[PDB]
Formats: sequence, C-alpha cells, structure tokens
Amino acid sequence: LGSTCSSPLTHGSAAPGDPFWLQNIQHQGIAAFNGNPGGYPVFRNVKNYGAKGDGNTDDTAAIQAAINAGGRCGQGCDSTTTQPALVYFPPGTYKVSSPLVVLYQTQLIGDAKNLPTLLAAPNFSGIALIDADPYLAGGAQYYVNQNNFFRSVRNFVIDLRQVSGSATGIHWQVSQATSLINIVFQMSTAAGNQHQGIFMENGSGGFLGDLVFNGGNIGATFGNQQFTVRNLTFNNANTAINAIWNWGWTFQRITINNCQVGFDLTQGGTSNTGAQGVGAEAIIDAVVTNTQTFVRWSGASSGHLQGSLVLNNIQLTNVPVAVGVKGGPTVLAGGTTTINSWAQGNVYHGTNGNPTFTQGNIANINRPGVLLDSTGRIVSKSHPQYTGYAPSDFVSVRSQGAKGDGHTDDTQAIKNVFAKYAGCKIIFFDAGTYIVTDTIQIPAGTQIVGEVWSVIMGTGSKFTDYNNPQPVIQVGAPGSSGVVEITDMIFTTRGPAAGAIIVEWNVHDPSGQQAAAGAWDTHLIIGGTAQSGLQVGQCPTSGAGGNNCFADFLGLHLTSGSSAYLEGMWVWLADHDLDSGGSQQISLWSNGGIMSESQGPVWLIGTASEHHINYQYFLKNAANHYIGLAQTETPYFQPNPNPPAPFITNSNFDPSQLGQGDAWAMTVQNSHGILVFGAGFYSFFSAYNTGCQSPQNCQNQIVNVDSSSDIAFYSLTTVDTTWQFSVNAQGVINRSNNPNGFADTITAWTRN
Ligand SMILES: *[C@@H]1O[C@H](CO)[C@@H](O[C@@H]2O[C@H](CO)[C@@H](O[C@@H]3O[C@H](CO)[C@@H](O)[C@H](O)[C@@H]3O)[C@H](O)[C@H]2NC(C)=O)[C@H](O)[C@H]1NC(C)=O
Ligand SMILES: O=C1O[C@H](CO)[C@@H](O)[C@H](O)[C@H]1O
Ligand SMILES: [Zn+2]
Repeated sequence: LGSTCSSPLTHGSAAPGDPFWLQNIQHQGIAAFNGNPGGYPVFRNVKNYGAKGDGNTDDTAAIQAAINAGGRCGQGCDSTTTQPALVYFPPGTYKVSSPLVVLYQTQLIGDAKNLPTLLAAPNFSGIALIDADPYLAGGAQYYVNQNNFFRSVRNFVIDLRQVSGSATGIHWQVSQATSLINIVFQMSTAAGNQHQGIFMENGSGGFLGDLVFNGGNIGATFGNQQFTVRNLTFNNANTAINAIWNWGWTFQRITINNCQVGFDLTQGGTSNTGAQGVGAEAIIDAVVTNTQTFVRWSGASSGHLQGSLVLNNIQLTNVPVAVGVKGGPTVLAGGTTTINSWAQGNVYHGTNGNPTFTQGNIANINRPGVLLDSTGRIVSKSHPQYTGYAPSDFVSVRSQGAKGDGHTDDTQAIKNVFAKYAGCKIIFFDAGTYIVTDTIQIPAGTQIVGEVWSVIMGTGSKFTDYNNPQPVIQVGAPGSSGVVEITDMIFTTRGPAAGAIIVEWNVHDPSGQQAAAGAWDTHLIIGGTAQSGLQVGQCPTSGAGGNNCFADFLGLHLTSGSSAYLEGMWVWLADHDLDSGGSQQISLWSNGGIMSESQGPVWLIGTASEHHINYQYFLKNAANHYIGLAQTETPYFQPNPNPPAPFITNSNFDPSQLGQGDAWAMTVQNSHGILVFGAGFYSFFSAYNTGCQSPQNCQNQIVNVDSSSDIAFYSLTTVDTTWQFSVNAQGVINRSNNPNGFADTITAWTRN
C-alpha cells in the first residue's frame, strides 16, 4: 500500500449528483512530439466550443471544432501519434445534422453517470452520425482502412428515431487499437425502416463490446478481416448482425431478443481469387429469445467447407431455426434448448491430417472452471470507468512532477507516485510521453488511467543488452496478489533497446475477485512513432540501421504466478512508420511478442501480437488460458534474416523448435487447459516481396504444439501458409484441405 494512506481506496467518494470525474479533473495533457506542445489542447469539452446540448440548437459544427482544434491529422495525412484529442461530452442532447468526422487518434467520451444523447436531426444527411473514415470524390478516403488505428467512442445514446429515411449511427471502418464501449443505439421499429446501428465495410480489427441496439432494420453491418466482440445486445431488430465478409471473428456473450434473423452470414467462394464472404464465426455464450433464425447462411454447404461456424453454449427460447440456409433447408433445428457444441466446417483430431466435414454436434468444448464466472460463462469485464469516483480520488502524475515531455527522465517522479499513492488514489497519467531509464514497478493494488495518449517509454543502458533482458514495466512484485487495473496506457521503448521486456506481468487476482488484474485500451506500440529512434530515418527496410533498430527483447511476459484479463491489447512491433508521412515500411527487431508461463486464469480477449522474430505468442508450461480471438502477423523482412537473427538463441525465452525461416504465430509447450476460440494467424511476405500471397506459400508452418499439451483450437484461420497446424514442427494440417476464400480455416482441432 502507498505511503499516504492507511487502507486501500476501494470505492468512489462522488455524490451521485456530481458530474462524471473526467469533466472537472485538472486538464494537463501534453502531445510531447507535437509541433506546439505548449499550445495544443489534448482535452476538449464540446461545450467550450459552443455546443448547447439542448436538443434544438444544431451542435454539429461546435462538436466538430472540439474534434478539429489544434491542426490535427485530416485529409492528406496517413496517420499520427502526435495530434491526440479527448473530445468530452457533458450530459445533454446534442442535435447533429451531418457526420461528426472522428479524426485519427480521437476519443469521443460521454459523461458515464448520465449518458449524453447524439440526436440525428430529421434532415440528417451523410454516411453515419459518427464517421471514422470519410470518403472523398473518386472513392479516396482520409485513411487506409487497414491503417486506421486509435479511435474510441464511449458512453453515448445514439438516437436515429427522428430520421424518416435511412440513417446509420457509426461508420466504424477501423483496425486495431480501437474500441466502442457502452453505447445504446435507439432506432425506429417501424415496418420497413432503414435504420442501421453500425456500418462496417472493411478493416483489420479490433475489439468492441458493451453495446445495446434497440430497433432498426440492421443492428450492425460488419465486414472486416477479424474482430472480437463482447457483450452486445440486439432487441427488436430485423437483422441483428448483417455480416458481409471476414476471415474470422469471435462473438462472446451475445443476446438477441425479438429479431427476425440473428446472424445473417454471407457465404462466398473457397478460392483466394474468387468472391469473399464470411469465412468464419466462432460464437460463445449467446442468449437468443423469440427470434426466427439464430444464424442464417446465404447459401448451402455441399459436403466440403465453404464458410465455417462454431457455436458454444447457445441458449435458445422460442427460436425455430438454430442454423438455416436463406430460403434453403434448416441445418440445425432450434426450439427451447441449449446448444453445447456445434460446428460446420472441417474437424481434426491428433496428428492425422484428415478433414472431417461436419454440420453437427461436436465433442463438448472444455471450458476450465477458473475461466468461468459464477453463472458459468467466460468472464466479461468492461473497461473500468470509475463512475462513482470524484476528481480528488485521482492523483495527477503531472502534479507530482512527471513532465511527460518526452525528454526529461521521469523515472524518479513516477517511482515516487507509486511509492506514495498506489492503492491510495487512482493514478492518472495525463497525456504525454514519459521517459524512463529503470524498471517501473506497478505495485499490486494499483489502478492506473491514461488520457488518450499517455506513454511510458523505456530507454538507455538498462534495456540495451539482449543477454541480460530487463523489464520496463513490472505489473506487481513476483508472488503478489491484488487489484491491478490499467486503462488507456501505451508501453513502449526508445531504441535501441535489445534487452527490453516491455511488460512483465506478475500480479494474480486476489482470492474471489476474477479479472481484478487486467488491462483495457492498453497497447504496446513498439517503434514507428515520432522521436522513438525507431522510424524510417533510422531503420529502412534495407536493414542498413543494423543494431540501432533493436526495439525490444519481449513485448509481454506473463509469469508463473500471474493472472491477467487482457482486452484489446495490441503488441505491435511496427511494420511501418506512423509519423514520418507516407506510411513508410521499416525493419525493427523484436525477439518475441507474448510469452506466457502463467498457471492462469488468463483471458486474452481480442489481443493481437505482430511482427516479432521468434513467435507472436509462446505458451510455455502455461495453464487455464482462454484466448479469443487472437490475431498475428509475421515480420515483413523474414526470411531475411531467419529466426532467431539478429538475436541469438535464448533457452529461457525461445521455443525448443525455432521457426524455420519464419516466426511461429503460436507455439505451445507443456501447457494444459488452453482454449483458443477464434484465431487469425497471417503471413503476407517473403523478404518484403508479396509474390507468395497468390500461391499461398509465404511460410511453411505457423502453429506448433508439442505431444503433451492439453490445448484445443476452434475456428483457426491462417493466411498464406502451407501447413496451418503442426505437432513437433512437422506439418499435420495442410491448407489445401481447408481453403475458405482468401483465408484457410480449421473449424476444430483436438488431441483426441
Ligand atoms: C454489457 O454492457 C452493458 C452496456 O454497458 C452493461 O450494462 C450496464 O451496466 C452498468 C454496471 O452495472 C449499469 O449501471 C448500474 O445502474 C444501477 C441502477 O440502474 C446502479 O445500481 C449501479 O451502481 C450501476 O451504475 C448500467 O445501467 C448498464 N447500462 C446499460 C445501458 O444497460 C452490462 O454491464 C454489460 N454486461 C456484461 C456481462 O459485461
Ligand atoms: O493488416 C495490417 O495492416 C497494417 C498494414 O497497413 C499493419 O500495420 C498491421 O500490423 C496489420 O495487422
Ligand atoms: Zn477509462
């Protein structure tokens, strides 16, 4: 416990009529590498910019000034980490008449005690009320969709009910490090209405969750490579979810009430050169009441894989058809019953490479009990917002001497904040980049909250030696136990840093509090950013930067005694430079992404690990992990060089079987109770050349398990890899058995 208090802060001291803490907290954020750090406002209350919030004044332009202010990344800008914005909305109804354009690196945040309403005016015109990627003449857009990172919308009512024609709440054409949190969509239930909650046509996501859709023709149109979605509720919709295409997604905790169709799944072809539909859906813990068809496919499957589905723990009350083909036959009859485990697609057992095409119940999926809440469902825990906490329950790191200016060594000031306040106050990292040169231990008991772009950047000799790797952030002491919640933080390095273990996670849940230790909207954005030493000017794809371009030793280390509930975390070794303009590719060296030795419980919900040399995920003597969806990519420069280079073999942190030519997406040794429910593991290059994408042979193997591990894979999608699944570095499941569009999919694998 911190030295300023006698027992832990365990609840807020706000009076219920007080505005949400974020409005009145001192606003001290800096954009460190902005052209004008001293004049550039990070926080913007929409009312300070003229918003009335009275339902009659058109507030579109006032809100837009709150977004736009400071000269930010708009038309003609690829990406930015240096022009952040927290757009804050106090209670009110804000009438808008054209799209609010949510620029690169913007968070829209409503009062969380009293959700503000965004009210579409009856003459609303435009693609959606909130627009994350505007279209320009010629079908250009502000941003490349696969590059459209850093965006959040939290705590709104979105009310389309005054629009008599079509209306869309959010054009959410986004990729990783984005979330939608705590939003209610109010839509017409009139016959023939054309209301749509979300329109999403492409992207490379992503996490979103905790939304309620009331009414509408379509709750969400979703088209995107991959996404994890937690705790959405669809009431009185025509189609809850109109899924138009994907490689593979995971849906957890879905509720569909009084809808015509729940999931409307567009089926496509099986070749990488044909029409792309929905490759894979993995749905776990769904409740469905008074709905005609729970899941409908656009077309039938004739005895081979052509669109994959996994269902786990589906509770149906008055749902005639569980799975059916559009104007085709019923595939699984419903009624009032609980579906335990059911799949459509190719099911595999052991080291036998034989597909069993399945449209039927499958062996019951093991769900280790430690991973399940007290209603028996995968734990579901939303981003903590501290709604009943008052501003004085927070302590500001800027107020305690941490400069956040990206230059001053902030190690001591930060260390001191933890020593004085851990467990005493919520620790508020005002926006900024905080340079540290020694381990920052976050003690068990701590709650940490950032402000859109609050970065801890480790640098210097403690972190440069791969033979002696050292932690930049330590989450709890070894053996420790307690609440640790981290929200809106970035953990990174200033290169070179070949010895950086960016996050070492030790803390375990206390007895009887599940997911009390976890991170939300918290990422490891490794290189590719302003003044990181790891940009295109230091690290060209030629490899000319050499030993300067070591970015880290390991991104995230989950240790033996730890538990972690990790939601949306992107462990991104930068493939390209976000800040120099041009999205230029760069070659950076990370030895590995995520290594877990944790005995559990570990929930990894829509985490991604990308561009590390030896593996994106390594589970070594781990137990009791629920992983879904997990997304990877191999570093673009491989096989030049081959793993482990430019590192050397390390027997503590590397797998026994090193990747041959290319990194493992996931490699598992001596582990049990591991459930991977939804995976997208990709390989797009051979030494910067894309030629291997067409013949689908960019790398040879990508997923390894040993002989003994107790691990199960469901909806395992890989891209451009010959062997999709290996036991003891020998290919077992060949891609040629599972083509499913652009990507290839294993519906189920189990040892037996
Ligand atoms: C799934 O997401 C929804 C949408 O965010 C979550 O529902 C929300 O839950 C919060 C926290 O329990 C509710 O607030 C509570 O209100 C009661 C009185 O109404 C008060 O006694 C509490 O102190 C608390 O503030 C909130 O109303 C509710 N929001 C909506 C629109 O329903 C839900 O928690 C999520 N479920 C899971 C499993 O994550
Ligand atoms: O698909 C992607 O798009 C990006 C390429 O623009 C890359 O930065 C991400 O790491 C990758 O997931
Ligand atoms: Zn928060």
